[PDB]
Amino acid sequence: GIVEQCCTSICSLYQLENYCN
Amino acid sequence: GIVEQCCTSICSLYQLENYCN
Amino acid sequence: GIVEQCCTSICSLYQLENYCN
Amino acid sequence: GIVEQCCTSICSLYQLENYCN
Amino acid sequence: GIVEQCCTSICSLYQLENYCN
Amino acid sequence: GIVEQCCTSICSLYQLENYCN
Amino acid sequence: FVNQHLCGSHLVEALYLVCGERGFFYTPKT
Amino acid sequence: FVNQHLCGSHLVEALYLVCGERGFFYTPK
Amino acid sequence: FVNQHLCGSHLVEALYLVCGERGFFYTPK
Amino acid sequence: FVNQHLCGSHLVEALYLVCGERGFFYTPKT
Amino acid sequence: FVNQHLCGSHLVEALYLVCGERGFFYTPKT
Amino acid sequence: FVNQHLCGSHLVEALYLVCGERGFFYTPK
Ligand SMILES: [Cl-]
Ligand SMILES: [Cl-]
Ligand SMILES: [Cl-]
Ligand SMILES: [Cl-]
Ligand SMILES: [Cl-]
Ligand SMILES: [Cl-]
Ligand SMILES: [Cl-]
Ligand SMILES: [Cl-]
Ligand SMILES: [Zn+2]
Ligand SMILES: [Zn+2]
Ligand SMILES: [Zn+2]
Ligand SMILES: [Zn+2]
Ligand SMILES: [Zn+2]
Ligand SMILES: [Zn+2]
Ligand SMILES: [Zn+2]
Ligand SMILES: [Zn+2]
Ligand SMILES: [Zn+2]
Ligand SMILES: [Zn+2]
Ligand SMILES: [Zn+2]
Repeated sequence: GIVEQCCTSICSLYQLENYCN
Repeated sequence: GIVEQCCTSICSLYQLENYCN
Repeated sequence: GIVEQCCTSICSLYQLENYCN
Repeated sequence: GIVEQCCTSICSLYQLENYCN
Repeated sequence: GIVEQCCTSICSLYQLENYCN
Repeated sequence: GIVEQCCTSICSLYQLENYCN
Repeated sequence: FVNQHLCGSHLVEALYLVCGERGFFYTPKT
Repeated sequence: FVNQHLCGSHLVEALYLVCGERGFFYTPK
Repeated sequence: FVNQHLCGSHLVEALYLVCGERGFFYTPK
Repeated sequence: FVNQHLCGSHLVEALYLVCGERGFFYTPKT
Repeated sequence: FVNQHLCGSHLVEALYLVCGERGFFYTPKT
Repeated sequence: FVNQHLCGSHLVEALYLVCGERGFFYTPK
């Protein structure tokens, strides 16, 4: 999930966008 | 929606909780 | 104090309320 | 109080410091 | 400047990026 | 830089001011 | 709890706090 | 080891900005 | 080990929301 | 330091920064 | 990405996110 | 060990307040 991907490593804007609706 | 309820109007704690999963 | 209780562990809303006036 | 001084009016740094313990 | 472009007016993502180093 | 100085240790307001324009 | 208007990022932060491990959904166009 | 609670607080603010009017679900677990 | 400075910043924002008009004292030490 | 109106959570954050290890009190109804 | 007015600390946070390792400059009097 | 990404987010908010109308450059690397 987002915590597993974006807490250990920094997610770019593009990677964050995956979690949007 | 949440904007109408909590941003343009005011949400009680109970109303904010309606947006939890 | 609050740092000892609520930094090591996550305090719920109810636990945070102890620190209010 | 702080709202009258710093929110509806403007607090200098020195005035904000009046609310420190 | 950034205030005129993004605060009193609206900046697109591309416009915000103009302020990156 | 600022990350080396102010992430490992807490910078006071006076130390933060070094980074201003 | 505050009784005030909560918008944008302040609304999202309030949901994060209120909802805890449950998480939440922020749907502004609904 | 990253502090999940503080990380999540940060993440939802970033999703607010990135997602805009699309919104998002925040599902930590 | 939690970063006390970052934790405290977060905590006072949470107390703002939880305490509302009652306010609070923040006494870290 | 900024010279601007500080309310709500922004006021609390400013106090947190200014006051340091001393801490502060936020009493909005005073 | 949001399409909205960004001021003060909210503008700075948006720059921090958008700019990443590059960093940014916030010059409000320009 | 401090989380640089979370620290930096915090630092730029503190520089906003401390620097005021002078502004600042944030150069992490
Ligand atoms: Cl605001
Ligand atoms: Cl929280
Ligand atoms: Cl943090
Ligand atoms: Cl992020
Ligand atoms: Cl918390
Ligand atoms: Cl601070
Ligand atoms: Cl970010
Ligand atoms: Cl700081
Ligand atoms: Zn109203
Ligand atoms: Zn004024
Ligand atoms: Zn407009
Ligand atoms: Zn209002
Ligand atoms: Zn705000
Ligand atoms: Zn929290
Ligand atoms: Zn943080
Ligand atoms: Zn103002
Ligand atoms: Zn700080
Ligand atoms: Zn606007
Ligand atoms: Zn981030």
